Amino acid sequence: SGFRKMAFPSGKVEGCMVQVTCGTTTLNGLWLDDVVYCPRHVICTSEDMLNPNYEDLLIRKSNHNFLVQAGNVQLRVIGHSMQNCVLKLKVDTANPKTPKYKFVRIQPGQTFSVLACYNGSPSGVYQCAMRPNFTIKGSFLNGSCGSVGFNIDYDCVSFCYMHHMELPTGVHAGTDLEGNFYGPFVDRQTAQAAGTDTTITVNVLAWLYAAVINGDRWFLNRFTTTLNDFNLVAMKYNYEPLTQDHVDILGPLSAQTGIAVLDMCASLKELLQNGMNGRTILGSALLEDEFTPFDVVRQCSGVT
Amino acid sequence: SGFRKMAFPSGKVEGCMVQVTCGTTTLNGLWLDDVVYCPRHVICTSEDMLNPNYEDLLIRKSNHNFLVQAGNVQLRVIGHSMQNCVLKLKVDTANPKTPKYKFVRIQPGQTFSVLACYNGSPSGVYQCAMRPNFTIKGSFLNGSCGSVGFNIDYDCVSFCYMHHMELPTGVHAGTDLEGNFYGPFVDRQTAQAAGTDTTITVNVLAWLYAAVINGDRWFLNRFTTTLNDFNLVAMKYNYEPLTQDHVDILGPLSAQTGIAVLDMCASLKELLQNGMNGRTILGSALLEDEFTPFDVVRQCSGVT
Ligand SMILES: O=C(Cc1cccc(Cl)c1)Nc1cn[nH]c1
Ligand SMILES: O=C(Cc1cccc(Cl)c1)Nc1cn[nH]c1
Repeated sequence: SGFRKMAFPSGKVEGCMVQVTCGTTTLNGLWLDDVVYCPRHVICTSEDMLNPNYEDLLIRKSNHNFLVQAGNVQLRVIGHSMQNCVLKLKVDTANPKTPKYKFVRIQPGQTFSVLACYNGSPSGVYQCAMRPNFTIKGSFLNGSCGSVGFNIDYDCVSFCYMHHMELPTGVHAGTDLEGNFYGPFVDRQTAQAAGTDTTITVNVLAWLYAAVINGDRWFLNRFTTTLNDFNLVAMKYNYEPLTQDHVDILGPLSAQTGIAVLDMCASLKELLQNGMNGRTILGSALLEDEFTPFDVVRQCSGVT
Repeated sequence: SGFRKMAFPSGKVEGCMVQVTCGTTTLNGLWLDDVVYCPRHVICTSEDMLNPNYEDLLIRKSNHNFLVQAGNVQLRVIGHSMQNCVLKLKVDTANPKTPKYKFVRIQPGQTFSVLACYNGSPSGVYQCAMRPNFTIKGSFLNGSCGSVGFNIDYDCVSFCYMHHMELPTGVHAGTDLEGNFYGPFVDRQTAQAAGTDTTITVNVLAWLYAAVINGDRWFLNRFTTTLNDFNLVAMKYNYEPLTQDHVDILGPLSAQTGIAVLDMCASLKELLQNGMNGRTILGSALLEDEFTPFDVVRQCSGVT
């Protein structure tokens, strides 16, 4: 009973957090095996984030300029390289707490947990999603750079995000663990506006299924729709277009509740057209889109 | 930038989760030093949760009937005792992963993180609050019993909650780590209705301060109120009465923003009287009450 915005247990990732200092800039690194991953802007001063030439700035840095501290003990840096917008710091010691891991690049609409860190130390964990405009709506102050986003499948941590930047609009931009930014963002102190933040339609439907499973059924109606009819309404409300792939992924939720995906689309169509009318669904007064269909099944079944 | 429902990093608590089996019932235990804490209903069959006499049921149980497994290794039970609604299982081995810890009994309005577990294994972490009716709005399926609620101050885990029961209304009831239930709930399969779920006024005000700090200011008005005037409105909307202790605790948030607590009370009074009018505050279309003033400061300052 109950449905919550739930993050993955963060222990496996906590054992990987380290502090990286270069010059006067300090941020977080991720220590997996004998490599520490961190944003390449650790080599910049605030006075040079305006137009950095990372390759030129890196020439003035040696292994001994990267101060890596895991807890209260210093790691010896024996190599360094830049891969896209991340630095890979080869250290002389393999992290004994390295979990089974993968580096994955996620698609918009996919959710992940963030272990927010400052000075290599974890402050909190929250669940968020890669927005359709490739931003994330996080909670990150200065110094949170290098904090990572991840998913867990039994004992394997799939790292998908590394935090780099806050846009002037208070939304967040970062890279996958290969250093490639999600979206068109660059690691520069220049105005970069985000595109339309559309709603993740398949996730809203998954969350409506979760609501039915937990007793919130007031929004269920006597109607049905088609993918093309639904999508006309989705376009009008800045919702992502629903495809047959999305319908397929909602299959298990549809099978569990006995509510056809297109009937749930009609319920969502009425919610968009009429609003909530002062009512709530799973404690929310707006349509939640940061639960994937997989998250709903996982939480509703008790996967560990 | 950004404000999220954030849980504490769960690693310290993950290292304490074990599985406890008695007969055919399996739930979670908390292993701290050489003692495993778990709900006493682990000794019950579903056929006897209707009217259990725990003292009589416990007479038929010996140390060897409590199967305690930490990961894939079995702990030897050398003693057992019942303290209120929890069982304390003395094991022959101190948990090497025991963090610095305390057992605290929280007041309504206070928030904590829950590490939801099944079969001694963590599934997720979420932030919730002790409701004014002494229930919690969690996410707990059968077998989640023994999952714990906690807070962390640097390296010390203060355990405040152990999950025991779901009420027929889908809300949750549990105990502190001394086995005393929060509220009037008993560990029996009998209908127990919760009281009025009032809104935690001081937490809503703290969250309104967090919204101002992060840029959401549309709700700020030209008005002020008094504690007695505000409380008349709070009574009408099932909000907890605001006291001078609550005003005092909001002092640092008032000092940071330059917004007098009573002026913020007037903003909240208008929000209650007029609603949101289709608008949102920190991504929410309702007034959030599960952030304490301490949570807002901690998150807004980056405490680790
Ligand atoms: O955004 C930054 C620094 C920065 C400026 C410009 C570009 C880059 Cl890569 C990084 N600080 C931040 C605090 N919280 N989240 C991010
Ligand atoms: O509530 C229970 C079992 C129970 C019944 C009656 C009393 C007691 Cl103590 C415990 N199952 C549950 C699943 N999720 N959360 C709780």
